Amino acid sequence: HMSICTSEEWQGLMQFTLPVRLCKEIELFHFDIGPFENMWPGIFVYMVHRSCGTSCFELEKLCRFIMSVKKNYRRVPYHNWKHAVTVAHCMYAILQNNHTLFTDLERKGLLIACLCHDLDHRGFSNSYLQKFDHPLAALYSTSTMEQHHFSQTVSILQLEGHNIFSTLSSSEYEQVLEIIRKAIIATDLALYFGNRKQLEEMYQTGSLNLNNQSHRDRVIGLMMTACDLCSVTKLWPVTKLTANDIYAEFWAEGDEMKKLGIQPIPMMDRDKKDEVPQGQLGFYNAVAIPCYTTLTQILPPTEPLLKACRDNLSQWEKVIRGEE
Ligand SMILES: Nc1ncnc2c1ncn2[C@@H]1O[C@H](COP(=O)(O)O)[C@@H](O)[C@H]1O
Ligand SMILES: [Mg+2]
Ligand SMILES: [Zn+2]
Repeated sequence: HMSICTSEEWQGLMQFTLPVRLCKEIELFHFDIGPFENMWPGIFVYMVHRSCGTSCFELEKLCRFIMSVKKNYRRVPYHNWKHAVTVAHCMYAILQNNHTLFTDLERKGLLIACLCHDLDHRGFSNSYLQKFDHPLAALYSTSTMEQHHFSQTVSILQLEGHNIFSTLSSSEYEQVLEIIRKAIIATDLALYFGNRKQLEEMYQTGSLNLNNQSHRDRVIGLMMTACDLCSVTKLWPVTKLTANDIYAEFWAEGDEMKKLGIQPIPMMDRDKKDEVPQGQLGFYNAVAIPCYTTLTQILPPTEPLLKACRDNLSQWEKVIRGEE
């Protein structure tokens, strides 16, 4: 059921060399992978090697894994291969700036979780799957697509020669799979609201303790949200272009809803594009800004993400004022 990369594909990745000039740029939060499509798999290999070490994973297995993951992302407008690498890069930047706060197991687990977090996404939301009783909603009662993304991740690891984690001891192996599962489930925005509120409180009252596993899990969860939404932390033109892709998917879902006789929310109605600017303002105020605000409080080095988010909020406000 899973697609598998070809030998030419993973061998080509093995020989890939990343232009010296990009090595420097990849360390920055605002880096946009957009103009280097042929290099995306190589960029991920580079980040893994820099954060986890060149011998962390058997190179051959890592290349097979990466190219098969790419092949299992669909050709949809937004939840695609580009998105996966973009989210993984934001995680890389967060980890590089807060390196020793995380174990080697967590770093390899999180970079992989980010690359795989939207595996096999079809362009339809949990809202849609549950409203229309898709088989996946029956199998996974909550965080439907996310539970599916994790299942897809495990399925790729099970492909012959694709298990990059097999060299871990049995206890570390079970630990990394759990790190990956929790990280992917955390990408369900529905869970973000409660997670952020809890973390904000733990931080404000001084009870937040990274030696407390449940606390670590929550911090990692907020990091996942931050990486998943990072298009809002890029330079304005990049942020705006990505929003076009996000809405292309929203509109397609809303079209299907109308076919089933249900009026979609304005955000998914292609006949209500005039409401987009206000919709974005709402998303930034209710989701993005608070996310990066709390993340910066817990991990000070991530402040550039919050500053960039605030800048884009201002841009959407300019659009609303007719200054576009
Ligand atoms: N700028 C945005 N405006 C509205 N919704 C967004 C925006 N960026 C991300 N999202 C939502 O956040 C979700 C993140 O979860 P996912 O990308 O599926 O892991 C996306 O599926 C979108 O539904
Ligand atoms: Mg997702
Ligand atoms: Zn995503």
